[PDB]
Amino acid sequence: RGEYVVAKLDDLVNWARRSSLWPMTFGLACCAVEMMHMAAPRYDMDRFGVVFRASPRQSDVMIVAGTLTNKMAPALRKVYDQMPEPRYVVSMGSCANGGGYYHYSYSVVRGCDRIVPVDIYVPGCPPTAEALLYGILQLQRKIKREKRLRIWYRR
Amino acid sequence: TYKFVNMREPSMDMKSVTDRAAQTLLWTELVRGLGMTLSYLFREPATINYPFEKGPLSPRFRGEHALRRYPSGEERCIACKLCEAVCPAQAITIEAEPRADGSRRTTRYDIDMTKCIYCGFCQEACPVDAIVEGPNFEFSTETHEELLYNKEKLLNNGDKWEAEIAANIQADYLYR
Amino acid sequence: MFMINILSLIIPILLAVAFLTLVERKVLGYMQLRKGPNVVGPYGLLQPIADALKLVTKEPLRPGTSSISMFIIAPILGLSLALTMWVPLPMPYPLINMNLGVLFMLAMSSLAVYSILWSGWASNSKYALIGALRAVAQTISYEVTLAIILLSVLLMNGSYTLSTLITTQEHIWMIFTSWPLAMMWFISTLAETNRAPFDLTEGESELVSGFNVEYAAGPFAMFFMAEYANIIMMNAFTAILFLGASHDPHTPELYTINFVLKTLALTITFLWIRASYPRFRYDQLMHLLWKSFLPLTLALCMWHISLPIMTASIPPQS
Amino acid sequence: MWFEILPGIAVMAACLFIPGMATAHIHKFTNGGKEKRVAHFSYQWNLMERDRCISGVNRYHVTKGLENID
Amino acid sequence: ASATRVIQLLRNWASGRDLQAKLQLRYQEISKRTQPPPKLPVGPSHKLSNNYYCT
Amino acid sequence: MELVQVLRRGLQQVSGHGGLRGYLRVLFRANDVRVGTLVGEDKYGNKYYEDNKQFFGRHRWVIYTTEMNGRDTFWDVDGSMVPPEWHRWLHCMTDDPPTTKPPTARKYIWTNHKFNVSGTPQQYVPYSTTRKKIQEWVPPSTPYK
Amino acid sequence: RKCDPHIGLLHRGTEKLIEYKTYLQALPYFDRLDYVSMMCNEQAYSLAVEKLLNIQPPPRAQWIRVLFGEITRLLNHIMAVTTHALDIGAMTPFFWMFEEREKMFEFYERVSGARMHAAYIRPGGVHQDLPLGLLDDIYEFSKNFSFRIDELEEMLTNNRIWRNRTVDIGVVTAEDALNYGFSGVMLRGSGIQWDLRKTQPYDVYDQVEFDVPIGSRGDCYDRYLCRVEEMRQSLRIISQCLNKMPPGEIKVDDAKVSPPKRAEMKTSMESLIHHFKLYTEGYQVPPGATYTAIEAPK
Ligand SMILES: COC1=C(OC)C(=O)C(C/C=C(\C)CC/C=C(\C)CC/C=C(\C)CC/C=C(\C)CC/C=C(/C)CC/C=C(/C)CC/C=C(\C)CC/C=C(\C)CC/C=C(\C)CCC=C(C)C)=C(C)C1=O
Ligand code: SF4
Ligand code: SF4
Ligand code: SF4
Repeated sequence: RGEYVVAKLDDLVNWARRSSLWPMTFGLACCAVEMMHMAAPRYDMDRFGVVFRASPRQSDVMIVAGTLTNKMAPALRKVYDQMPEPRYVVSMGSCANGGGYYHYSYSVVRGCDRIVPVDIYVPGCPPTAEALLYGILQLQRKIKREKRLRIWYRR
Repeated sequence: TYKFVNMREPSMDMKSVTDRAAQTLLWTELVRGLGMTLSYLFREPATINYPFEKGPLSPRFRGEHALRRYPSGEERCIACKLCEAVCPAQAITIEAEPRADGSRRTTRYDIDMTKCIYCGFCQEACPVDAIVEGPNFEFSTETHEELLYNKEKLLNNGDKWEAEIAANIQADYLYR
Repeated sequence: MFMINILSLIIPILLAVAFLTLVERKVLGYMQLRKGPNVVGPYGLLQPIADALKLVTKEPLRPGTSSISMFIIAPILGLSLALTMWVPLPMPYPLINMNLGVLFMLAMSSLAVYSILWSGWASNSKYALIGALRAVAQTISYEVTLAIILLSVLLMNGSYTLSTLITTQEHIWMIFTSWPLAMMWFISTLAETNRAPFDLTEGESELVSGFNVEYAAGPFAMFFMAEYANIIMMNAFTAILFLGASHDPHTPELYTINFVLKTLALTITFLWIRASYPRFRYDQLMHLLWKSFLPLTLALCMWHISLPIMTASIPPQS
Repeated sequence: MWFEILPGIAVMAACLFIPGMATAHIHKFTNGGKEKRVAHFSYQWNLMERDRCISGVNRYHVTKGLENID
Repeated sequence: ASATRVIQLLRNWASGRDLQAKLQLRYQEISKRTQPPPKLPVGPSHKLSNNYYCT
Repeated sequence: MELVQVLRRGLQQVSGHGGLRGYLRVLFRANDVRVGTLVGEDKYGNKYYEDNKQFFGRHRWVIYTTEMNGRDTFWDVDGSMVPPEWHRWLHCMTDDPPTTKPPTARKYIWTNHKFNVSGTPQQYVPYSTTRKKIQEWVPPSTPYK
Repeated sequence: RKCDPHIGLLHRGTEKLIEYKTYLQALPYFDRLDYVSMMCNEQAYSLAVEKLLNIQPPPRAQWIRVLFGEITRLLNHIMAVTTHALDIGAMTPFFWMFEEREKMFEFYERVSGARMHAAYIRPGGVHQDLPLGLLDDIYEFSKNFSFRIDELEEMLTNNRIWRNRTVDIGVVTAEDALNYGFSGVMLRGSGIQWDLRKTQPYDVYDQVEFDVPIGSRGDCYDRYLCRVEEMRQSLRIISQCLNKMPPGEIKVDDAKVSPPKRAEMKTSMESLIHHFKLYTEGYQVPPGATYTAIEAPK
C-alpha cells in the first residue's frame, strides 16, 4: 500500500538526516569549550555521525553555544538564513537559552529563540559535554519522529 | 631564575652539517612526526560508549535544582529567602504565606533554569538544606517554557532524585 | 558487455570513494585517540550510505549572485574527469589500452583544475575567488614538476603506455631505481589532488571552505566525489609507476590483489600525513617547489637522460 | 584496537578488486578465453585484420592452424 | 577499553619511548571513588578564651 | 602466541552474549561486544555490568531495557533511563551498587523513574502557583434602580 | 595592509552588572570572563577583595590557590598551543591534549562540583576543602603529563612546516611591546624579563621554585616554545605544591568575611546570624580603591 511505501521512505530519509547531522562551528563563549570537549576523544562526536563543518551552506544543526549579544544577533540571524533546509538549532547554555548571567544587561539578547527558532534547549552554565551529547541525541530522536512524506500522502 | 628557550647555535662540524643536509633532503623529523601518529593509532582510544557508558562525576556535582523535604514528609523549605537573596542571576522567585497549619512555607517557589548559572550558592545559603543542586544533568527540553521550573516541578525533582541526593549530601556534608 | 566493463569501472569506484570517507574518519580518529564513526550499523559501515542519502536530499540552494551555467557545469566536469581518468590504468589489463596513457592522464589532470576554477569564479564570493587563485598557483607550480618527474621516471619504461610498466618492473620495483624522484612525485600527488599539507584551496582554518563554500548538498557531494576519486586514482598511478607487482598472465587476480593492496597502502599513507602535519602557507608551497623541487628534478632529469646511454640500457619502445 | 578500522578497507578492497578482475574476465569472455590482442602499432592491427579475414566467421579470436591448410 | 606484546613493540618503536610505563588511560591507580569520612580541623580562632574580636 | 589467544577470545565475545543472536543484539544495540560481570538489574529491566580491568570511564556500563513505561526502547535509548538509585553507581560517584548498599527508603520517594518527559504529552507546563491578589466587586443582582 | 578588529561581538555588560551584585554575588562573573583560565580570575578578584578587607587567607588556602592556579595555567596553555596548531593546520595535538584537559576538568568538578566554572577561589580563601584522595589523583596525572608535553613537542617543535609558519612571523620589538601595554608571554617572549609570579609574588608564590622561559626573537615560534616551557615549569610547581600541602583550615577564621561552617551555623547564635547576613547582605568592604594584578596564563 502507498502508506507503507511512504512510511518506509520516511524512515530512510529520517535515518539519513539523524545519522549524518553535520553541526556548525559557531562557538561563542565558554559554552563552546564543552562544545569542544564533546568533540574531544572522551565523547567524540564523530562516532555518532556528527562532524563539525563550517560554511553554513553544508551544515544542518546550529549549536548556539555562548552569550548572544545585540551586536552579534544580526550576524547569527543572517547565518541561520544561509543554512539550506532542513535546519535545526540547538541552544547550549543558559545565556543562549534565556539570557543566563547577563539576562538584565543592555547588550544581550534575552534568549536565542528571539532571533532563530530554537529546536533543542540544552541547559547548563556550561552544560556538561555529556548533557550536550544528550541534547544532540534528543534532536536525533526528534528527526527520527518526523512525518514529512506521511503528511504529504495525507496532504 | 630564567632560561633561554631558543638560544642554541648549531654546530658547524662537517658531520653536523652533513646530518642537517640529510635531514633536509631525506626528511627525518617528518618521519618522526609520522612515527608518533603511528604509535598513537596503535594505542587504545579514549572514547567512552555514551549513553551506555557515562563519564565519571563527584558527589559535589551541580545539576538540576531540586527541593528536598524532611523524612517525616514536611518540606524543608521555610521561605527564609536566603537563596533568592543570594542568587547571582536572580533566578529564584519566592512568595510566602502562612499555611493553614501555621508553618511558613512558600506559596510560590520558582527557579528559572534558563537564567540559572548553576553556581550552587543557593544550596550553601539554605540553612535547612531545602534547595539543592541534584545530580541530574540530562534534562534538556524541546521548548523554552519547560525550563521555567515551578514549585511543583521542583518538588517532583526532590521526590524523584531523593535517593541520590540524600546519599550525595551524606557523602559531602562533612566537608561543608 | 563493453558497457558491462564501463559500469564495472564506475560503480565499484564510487563505492570505494564512499568507503574512503569512512576509512579516513576512522584512521584519522584513531590517530587522534578517538574512535571515528561507530554507531551506524557495525563499525560505521553505513556512514557513507547515510551521508550519501543526506547530501542528495538536502536542499541545493543556488546563490543569487551565481552564474548558474558554470556553477552547474563545474561539478559535472570534476566528476566526469575523475571517473574518466580511471580507464587507462593497467589494472591487470587496462580497459582502454592507449599508446599514450601517461600523456592522456596528465591532460585530464590538468583539465580537472578547470572545475575548481569555474566553480570558484561562478560562485561570486570573496573566499571562493581567493581559493580559485590559490588553486591556480598551486596546480601550475606542481604541474611543472609532475610533467618533468613523469618524463624522468618513464625514460626507463621506453614509452608512455601504462601496461609496459608492469614489464619494466618485472624483477625490481622502480622505486629502487628512482627513489629521489619518487619522493618528489609523492609530494606532487599530495598537491595536485589538493590534499594535505597543501589543501590550501579549501583552507578550512582560513578560507572557511574555499571553493566549496557556496556549494551545498548534491554539487558539494559531487565535488567531494571528484576529489576522493582523484585521491585513489593518484595513489593507484603511484603504485603502478614505482611499486610494481608480479603479474601472472594466467591468473590476473594475483596482480589485482597486489595492486589493490599497494593502492590501499598509499592511500593510508595519504590519510597518515593528513593527520600528522600543520598546513603550508601559500607562497611556501610555491617557494618549496620553484626553489627546491624544480632544480633537483631538473638535475635528476639530466641524470636519467644520460643513465641508459652510459650503461647501454636503453629500454625498447615496443 | 584498530581492527574495527579493518572492515572499512576490506569492503573497499573488494570494491577496488571488482574492476580489475571483471575487465580481465570480460577480455577473456569476449575474445574466446585468450588475452585481448593489443595493437600498439600498425603491424599488430594488420595481423588482427588478417585473422578476422581468415577466420571466415569474422571474429579475430577464432584461430585456425594446420587443419585449415591442406 | 591490554595490547599484545608484538603491538607494544611497534608502538614503543614508532614513538621511541616506553609508553606502557606512562599511559594516558587510568586503569586502577586512581583513588577509590568512595572514601572514608573526613574530620576537618579548626582555624586559629576556635578558642574558648582570649578570643576577643577586637584583636 | 598472543595472536591465537586474541583470535580465541573473540569467540568468548560471542559465547558470553548468549550465542550469535545475542552477539548481534548487543552489537546493534549497545555498539559494543565486550562482556562483563552482571553487577545487577533494576525493576525497569536495564542490566548493569562492571569490569574493573577496563580503564576508568568504561569499567561500568548499562544495557538499557527493551521496554520502559509504555515505550519501546529496543532501538532508541537515552541517559535518563537510569533509575536514581543506580545513577550514583553508574557515574562512578560511589563504589557501592544498590544491590549491596541500597538507598534509604522513604514514603515521598517515587516508585517509577520517569524518563525525560519532553516531547511526549506528559510534558511540564510552567504556571503560577499562587492565588489571586486583587479581588473584584461582584456587583449585586437586584435591579433596584 | 590594515586589520581593524571589531570587538564587542560578545560584549556582555559585566562591569555594569557587577555593581548591582554583592562581592560574593560578583564572584561567578570572573569565572565567566576568561573561560580557558578560570581559577586565576577568581584568584585575582579574591586577592583584591582580601587586600581591601585587610585580611589574609589561611596558608592551606593559599597553597590550594597556587596549586589550582598552576593547574589552570596547564589548561590555558594546552588550549592556546592546541588551538594555535589547529588554526595553523595541525589538529591531532588538539584532541591529544584535550584528553588531558578533560582529565583536569575531572579535578575541577571533584573539588568544586562544576567542570568549568568552579566558583571555588573566593575572598578569604576557598569554599570547601579538597575531597579525600584527590592529591593522589593529581600526582598520578602529573606523573604522566610530561610524556604528553614531550609528544606535543615532537609533533610541533622541529617540524619544518611549523618552524616555517611561526619563525620570524609576527616579530615585536622590546620597547614596542612594553609601550603597547603587552604583558605575560609577549614580554617574556621578547627578552623582557618580567613575571608577576617572581617580581611581585602573591599568595605563596615566593616559596615554589620555577624558571621563567625568556624568549629570544619575539616571533610566533619563540612564544610557542615559551608556552610549552611554561607548561613544564607549572608541572614542576604542581609537584612542589603537592609535596608541600600544609595542614589547616580553608577560609579565614573570621565569620564576618567568610561564612561559618554548616555544623556551627545550625548550633550557635553568632554563626547563624553571620551566615544570614553574609548570604543576604555580604561583608562590608572598607572604602577605598585598589588595582591588583596577577600573572594569569594569558
Ligand atoms: C579561543 O577561543 C575559541 C572560541 O572561543 C569562544 C571559539 O568559539 C572557537 C570556535 C569553535 C569551534 C570551531 C568549535 C570546535 C570545533 C572543533 C574542535 C572541530 C572538531 C571536528 C571534528 C571532530 C571532525 C573533523 C573531521 C574529520 C576528522 C574528517 C572529516 C572528513 C569527512 C570525509 C567527513 C564526511 C563528509 C563527506 C561529504 C563524505 C560523505 C559523502 C559520501 C560518502 C558520498 C557517497 C555517495 C555515493 C556512494 C553515491 C553512489 C552512487 C552510485 C553507486 C550510482 C550513482 C548513479 C546514478 C545514475 C544515480 C574557537 C576555534 C576558539 O579558538
Ligand atoms: S550559559 Fe553560562 S557557560 Fe554558557 S555562555 Fe552563558 S555564562 Fe557562559
Ligand atoms: S545554583 Fe542555580 S538556583 Fe542556585 S543560586 Fe546558583 S543559579 Fe541560582
Ligand atoms: S534558602 Fe532554603 S529555606 Fe530559605 S527560602 Fe530558599 S529553599 Fe527555602
